[PDB]
Amino acid sequence: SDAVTIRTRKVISNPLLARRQFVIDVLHPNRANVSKDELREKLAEIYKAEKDAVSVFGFRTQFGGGKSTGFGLIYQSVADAKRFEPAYRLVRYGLAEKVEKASRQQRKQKKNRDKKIFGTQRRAQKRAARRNAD
Amino acid sequence: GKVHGSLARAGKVKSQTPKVEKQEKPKKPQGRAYMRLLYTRRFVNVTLTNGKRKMNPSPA
Amino acid sequence: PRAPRTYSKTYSVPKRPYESARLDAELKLAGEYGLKNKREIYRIGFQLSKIRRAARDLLTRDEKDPKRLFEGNALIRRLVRIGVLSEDKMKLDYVLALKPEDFLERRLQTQVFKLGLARSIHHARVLITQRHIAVGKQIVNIPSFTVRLDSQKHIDFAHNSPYGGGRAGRVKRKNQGK
Amino acid sequence: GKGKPRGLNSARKLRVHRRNNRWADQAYKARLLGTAFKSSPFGGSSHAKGIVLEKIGIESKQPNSAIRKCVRVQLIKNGKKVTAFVPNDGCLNFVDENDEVLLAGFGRRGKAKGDIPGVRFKVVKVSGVSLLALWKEKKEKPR
Amino acid sequence: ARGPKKHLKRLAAPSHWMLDKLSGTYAPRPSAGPHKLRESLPLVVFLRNRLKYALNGREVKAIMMQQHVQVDGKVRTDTTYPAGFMDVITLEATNEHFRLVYDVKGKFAVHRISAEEAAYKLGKVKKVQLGKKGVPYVVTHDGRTIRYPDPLIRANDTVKIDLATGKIDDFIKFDTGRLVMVTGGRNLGRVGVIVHREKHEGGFDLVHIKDALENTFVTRLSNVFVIGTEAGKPWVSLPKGKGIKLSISEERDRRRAQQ
RNA sequence: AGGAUAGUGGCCUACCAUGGUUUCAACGGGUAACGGGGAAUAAGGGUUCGAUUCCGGAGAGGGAGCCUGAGAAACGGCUACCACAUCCAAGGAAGGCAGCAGGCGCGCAAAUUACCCAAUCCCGACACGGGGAGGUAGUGACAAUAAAUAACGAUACAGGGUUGUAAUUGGAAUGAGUACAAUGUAAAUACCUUAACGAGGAACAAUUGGAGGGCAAGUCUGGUGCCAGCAGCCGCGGUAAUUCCAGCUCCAAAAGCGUAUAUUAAAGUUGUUGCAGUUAAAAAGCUCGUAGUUGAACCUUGGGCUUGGCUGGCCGGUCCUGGACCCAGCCGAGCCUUUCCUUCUGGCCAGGACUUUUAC
Ligand SMILES: [Mg+2]
Ligand SMILES: [Mg+2]
Ligand SMILES: [Mg+2]
Ligand SMILES: [Mg+2]
Ligand SMILES: [Mg+2]
Ligand SMILES: [Mg+2]
Ligand SMILES: [Mg+2]
Ligand SMILES: [Mg+2]
Ligand SMILES: [Mg+2]
Ligand SMILES: [Mg+2]
Ligand SMILES: [Mg+2]
Ligand SMILES: [Mg+2]
Ligand SMILES: [Mg+2]
Ligand SMILES: [Mg+2]
Ligand SMILES: [Mg+2]
Ligand SMILES: [Mg+2]
Ligand SMILES: [Mg+2]
Ligand SMILES: [Mg+2]
Ligand SMILES: [Mg+2]
Ligand SMILES: [Mg+2]
Ligand SMILES: [Mg+2]
Ligand SMILES: [Mg+2]
Ligand SMILES: [Mg+2]
Ligand SMILES: [Mg+2]
Ligand SMILES: [Mg+2]
Ligand SMILES: [Mg+2]
Ligand SMILES: [Mg+2]
Ligand SMILES: [Mg+2]
Ligand SMILES: [Mg+2]
Ligand SMILES: [Mg+2]
Ligand SMILES: [Mg+2]
Ligand SMILES: [Mg+2]
Ligand SMILES: [Mg+2]
Ligand SMILES: [Mg+2]
Ligand SMILES: [Mg+2]
Ligand SMILES: [Mg+2]
Ligand SMILES: [Mg+2]
Ligand SMILES: [Mg+2]
Ligand SMILES: [Mg+2]
Ligand SMILES: [Mg+2]
Ligand SMILES: [Mg+2]
Ligand SMILES: [Mg+2]
Ligand SMILES: [Mg+2]
Ligand SMILES: [Mg+2]
Ligand SMILES: [Mg+2]
Ligand SMILES: [Mg+2]
Ligand SMILES: [Mg+2]
Ligand SMILES: [Mg+2]
Ligand SMILES: [Mg+2]
Repeated sequence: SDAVTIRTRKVISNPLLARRQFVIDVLHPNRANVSKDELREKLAEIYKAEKDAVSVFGFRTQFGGGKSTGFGLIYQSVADAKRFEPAYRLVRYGLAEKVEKASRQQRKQKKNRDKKIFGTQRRAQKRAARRNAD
Repeated sequence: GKVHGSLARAGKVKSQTPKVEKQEKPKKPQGRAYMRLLYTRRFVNVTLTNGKRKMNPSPA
Repeated sequence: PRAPRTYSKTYSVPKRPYESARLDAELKLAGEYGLKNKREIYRIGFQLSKIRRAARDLLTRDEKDPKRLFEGNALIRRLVRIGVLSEDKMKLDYVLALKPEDFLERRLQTQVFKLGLARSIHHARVLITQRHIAVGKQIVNIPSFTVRLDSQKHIDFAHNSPYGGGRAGRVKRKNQGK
Repeated sequence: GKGKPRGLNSARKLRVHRRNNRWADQAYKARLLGTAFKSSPFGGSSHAKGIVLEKIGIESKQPNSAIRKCVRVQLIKNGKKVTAFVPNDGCLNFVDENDEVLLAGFGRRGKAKGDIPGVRFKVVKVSGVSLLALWKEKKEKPR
Repeated sequence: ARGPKKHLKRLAAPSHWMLDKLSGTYAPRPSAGPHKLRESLPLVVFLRNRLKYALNGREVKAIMMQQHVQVDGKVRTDTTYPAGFMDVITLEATNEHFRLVYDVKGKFAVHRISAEEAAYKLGKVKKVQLGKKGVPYVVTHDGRTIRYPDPLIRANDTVKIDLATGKIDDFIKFDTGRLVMVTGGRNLGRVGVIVHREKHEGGFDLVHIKDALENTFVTRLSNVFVIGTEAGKPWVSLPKGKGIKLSISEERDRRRAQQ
């Protein structure tokens, strides 16, 4: 009915990245699926780890529902997790803030605009201003 | 060839054909259902006239 | 760029479009197995036509030839496995004697009606397409799904289907709730 | 001894003799001479656009008697002038002078069909709209 | 072509890496190094495709930049470093030592070895000649240059490298009956003893090899790597299968019983 | 002999010979010619294609010449000319999408001036930056896979041994679509999952070509009347047109179906396999004759002895399976027959000396 069931297979202990990594099978009959946040809480209970050291991603539900397969990571510490994680997953879990930058067009146009200046911007803009006598 | 001729008669027959509308008849089944309809019509209730089989018998 | 992805055709059309001594045979065969169109019949003939081509080549080699023994037995084992070939006909000469009705027998649509789960063969196809039938613990909605011998015994209604212990469907919920 | 050489070392004679004699296949000459490329009005293409020059009408061959209603078209790609049949009952009225028509062959692969003399093309589209669509009132001529 | 190539298309990579077609447009181009491009295994393939320790190319670079990976007793941080035959890979964090030996199927096996065996290596002698100031030296298959070798050592012999000092412990003379693994051709990975060396002045010498099952195959002298002083006495531990090639019918039968 | 080159070399110079290729097709011309891996069709043999996901090559509007560097005769480097072409205050200055997207032109003919380095990899002083390479989405009926457009009952008739339909009557089932949401992702979209919504004319309505023959399916009704038109070919229209224009009905394939062109099989109509040449097309008027092609027979056969392996069985020794003995059959050896089989040292393996040339 609910009965979220978790099975782990292909478990690999990875002290190179200070983590344990495995495949996650979720059996959730009479339930659309299980959210990553809910999967992360349950994993903390099963393996007695901090919730902030657990990462899941790449989930897909099988045909007919009731079962999903994914990938999971458990780090030896939250500090180790923060060191060996992609930025987008930490933003997913709330452990980091999404970096704000302009679009690729703006960065590229700005990069090519600065390319027409040799030396400091202060020299370039004061001297360019000098030319415009107005 | 010696080629010419009046062009005034283009579309003569089609223009003067009296327009007759199609009666708003029931739709035919599509896909698997239509093959089912034909199979019975040709192998279950055969309408043969002593070996004499017509798909489109004119009302004769 | 990226590597190309392989694809191939799964059927072949007749050389002569109009021939009653085949059009009637095809339709009689489509009506028996509740097929949607003639292409599902062309597909069976195509895969049987290249199995025959494969069988002829192995049969021209001498007996005890390494290729004939390995690939001939392997192809036979798969055919016995899907229930098309009987256990007493593993000789590669009865393979040449196979006919298209042997393959349509092993379709999911054919087996569901013949297992008594449906009133007619056309009821079998619509049951499959409407996500009611599961083989093992996996819902299969492909009518042409070829049933293996070990999967034969595990054909039943889906666990969440109205006919197999699941909840009531959309229409019934609309009437009894008023 | 069957006339052609049979010796095991006479492959050059066999290869050259066949090479000389395939020129007798008229289909083969047109492929290598590039006659479609050089002589065909379409230049080897399946279709070609042009401008309608005049509405004229062609007398059918014996024993038939009728007026096949065609147009004179000047092709855009090479400036050649050809005669193109306008199929169906009354489609000549869809084609006007100085209209843009898309052409295709008659299907006999460079020869005239039926009683129409010297005409090897048919009108497919006019003003970018299919003549069949105009005939069956699926679409209207853009004007 | 105006200069050296720096890319490797995915389809043009060596087949023994067993890379999939649709994972991307490019493949890892191995760096210049001790082993030839076609006969190497980049470190990125080993940690992600073989051990499946890393999930992607970003992760293999994070592993190696923390100084974990050692090849032949030195830490290497080059992700496309061309590790090759007889190379030792050490991961002291996982406490694992590997040696790159071909299995009989033609691929680089994941062959774990003990720390005791990981303390040395074998190298096939390509040439013996005199260096500057008249100092003789030996070039092994991995580009090592070892000076002052035993004067009995000649080409096609195999030397035992201390792998910590770079010296020669002892050697095996090339002769009939020596244990051999094949490092090229379609018989790559097979293990046997030399049966007959067929000489061809100005051409390629051919070596006749007897399988442990008395199956005979021929391969070029450039594909012969001496690994033992006699039959059944290899100087390093062999991978699973012991380099004996089975026919497909035997393999099908062998797979059938192991199940 | 020199010079030059990173180096060989007429690569170039000086001097000197008169050589070099070619009917076994040189040289020249054509190519709607970049080569290959490969593609279409295919009984076999073949025929046709390959600009294009990989490798090699060539070019960056056309030439030519260079700087830097390990590497370029580089072109998102430079110099000059030619052709285009931009700004100008008329003094001058600056260009190169056969990169991505986009525009014009050309045409029968081909998509967004979008997002991102998360994946794949590459570059750098680099664990950090960059990457229209690459990945994501958009357009997309190029092709390819699977696969809906309905299923089951009751009446009423007909009917055949127990149920197949022809009509008017029910309640079930489901996704196309919609959508909370979760998943997916760099972020999204979509897929996959999934609450609620979402099917009786279930208007949630399949089309495209045909119905004389080839070729499956009308001598039905109306219209026209050698006109209009159809018709790949043979043929169809002058008053009941089986072929036109329509309506009805039917046939074929179906999310596909038709047309044009090219190409393959059919084509044993290119024929080596495998054509034909008296009269249908086709033996030079007749001899000689070089090249080419093609060329009678003949030189160790038979016999004897020993042995290795595997098929049928008799043995059966049966857990479909395994032994000496025995028979036939099949494959290889090793000697002897006047005996080819190179010849020598350490003593069949390793170290010297010889060998008619091929084709197969
Ligand atoms: Mg600057
Ligand atoms: Mg019929
Ligand atoms: Mg042709
Ligand atoms: Mg040409
Ligand atoms: Mg005629
Ligand atoms: Mg047009
Ligand atoms: Mg090394
Ligand atoms: Mg010289
Ligand atoms: Mg030189
Ligand atoms: Mg010269
Ligand atoms: Mg040219
Ligand atoms: Mg060209
Ligand atoms: Mg190509
Ligand atoms: Mg080509
Ligand atoms: Mg090419
Ligand atoms: Mg071109
Ligand atoms: Mg290329
Ligand atoms: Mg270039
Ligand atoms: Mg250009
Ligand atoms: Mg240039
Ligand atoms: Mg450019
Ligand atoms: Mg460039
Ligand atoms: Mg420059
Ligand atoms: Mg562009
Ligand atoms: Mg197009
Ligand atoms: Mg556009
Ligand atoms: Mg990236
Ligand atoms: Mg791309
Ligand atoms: Mg995608
Ligand atoms: Mg299509
Ligand atoms: Mg529909
Ligand atoms: Mg929707
Ligand atoms: Mg939606
Ligand atoms: Mg949900
Ligand atoms: Mg129709
Ligand atoms: Mg007929
Ligand atoms: Mg009438
Ligand atoms: Mg009338
Ligand atoms: Mg009439
Ligand atoms: Mg009739
Ligand atoms: Mg007809
Ligand atoms: Mg009609
Ligand atoms: Mg059909
Ligand atoms: Mg053929
Ligand atoms: Mg004949
Ligand atoms: Mg003939
Ligand atoms: Mg005559
Ligand atoms: Mg002669
Ligand atoms: Mg002779």
